[PDB]
Amino acid sequence: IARTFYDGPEKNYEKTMAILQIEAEKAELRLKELEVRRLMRARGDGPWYQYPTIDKALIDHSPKTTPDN
Amino acid sequence: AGRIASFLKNAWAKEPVLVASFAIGGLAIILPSLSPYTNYAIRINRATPYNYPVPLRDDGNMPDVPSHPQDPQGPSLEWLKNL
Ligand SMILES: CCCCCCCCCCCCCCCCC[C@@H](O)O[C@H](CO[C@H](O)CCCCCCCCCCCCCCC)COP(=O)(O)OCC[N+](C)(C)C
Ligand SMILES: CCCCCCCC/C=C/CCCCCCCC(=O)OC[C@H](COP(=O)(O)OCCN)OC(=O)CCCCCCC/C=C/CCCCCCCC
Repeated sequence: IARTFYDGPEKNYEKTMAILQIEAEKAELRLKELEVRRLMRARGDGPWYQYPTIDKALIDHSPKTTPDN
Repeated sequence: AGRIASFLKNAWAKEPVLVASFAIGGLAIILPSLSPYTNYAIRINRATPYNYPVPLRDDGNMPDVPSHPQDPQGPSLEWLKNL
């Protein structure tokens, strides 16, 4: 029965090791992403949560019929 | 080409006001694209000096800018006097 239907314990052991490594890395990445989201939304100094401002290319830099703009 | 002539005659005989209105509107639409004086109107509009012309600082490399209003350089309005 063992020879026909089942493998040795090492296969399940090392597959468990691989699964545990993947899951632990995913958990750490989730916590890191939450912290990064919090910091980026608080400071606004990252790529995320960038809200539009007025384009400076819309300004007319011409004499304006009055010396003081 | 023959039925539309009869249509035009019937319109002229029954609703002359609408015939005149459509003819005038079509002329007003199509004529301005065929006139050479439209660009003259644009130039006349551009030649009206509403604001003060602010002088440019001389960096010594603008031979196309006059140093005085009566200098030969700069734009000319001599085309406007002959119009
Ligand atoms: C001989 C008498 C004394 C001993 C009697 C022992 C009784 C045992 C027989 C009863 C069957 C046990 C249940 C079967 C469960 C096994 C299913 C599965 O886990 O096994 C697969 C094996 O597949 C087998 O083909 C299972 C086939 C069993 C299906 C039972 C069908 C019986 C139906 C009855 C039909 C009779 C006639 C019908 C007339 C209409 C594994 O696939 P594999 O990916 O390789 O695994 C790798 C492991 N290696 C490396 C060791 C190979
Ligand atoms: C040398 C050839 C001249 C070429 C001139 C251009 C084409 C001239 C013909 C174009 C259409 C002429 C008028 C329409 C055909 C005859 C009128 C007609 O259709 O029936 C009349 C009938 C009115 O009579 P009733 O009120 O119903 O009488 C009730 C009591 N018995 O007309 C109608 O039903 C609808 C009239 C719609 C009028 C259009 C509204 C105003 C538009 C004109 C304004 C300026 C237009 C300029 C823009 C267009 C430029 C191409």
